[PDB]
Amino acid sequence: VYAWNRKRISNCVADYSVLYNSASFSTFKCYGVSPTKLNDLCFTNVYAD
Amino acid sequence: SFVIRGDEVRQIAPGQTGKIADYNYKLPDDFTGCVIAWNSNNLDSKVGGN
Repeated sequence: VYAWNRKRISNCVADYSVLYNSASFSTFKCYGVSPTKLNDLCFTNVYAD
Repeated sequence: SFVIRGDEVRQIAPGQTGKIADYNYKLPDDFTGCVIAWNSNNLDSKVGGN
């Protein structure tokens, strides 16, 4: 956590429903977007840290 | 009334998300009522799984 991993994601089909069904995640909290919308909304870039 | 896994207690609310809320038991966005739950491990679990 001093030196976290990072990746720019581009040019792909992002089906979040795998992660949305995998509710074994202790939290999955979103800001400025309701998580339901992520399969209907789309983006120029995504970054994963 | 029903039983769920404790992780799904999160899902029983107006406007909530995931497989219980979407596919097993759905509350309306303008629900008028109370939600109550309690741990039932000692009642509902079994040494070979229930």
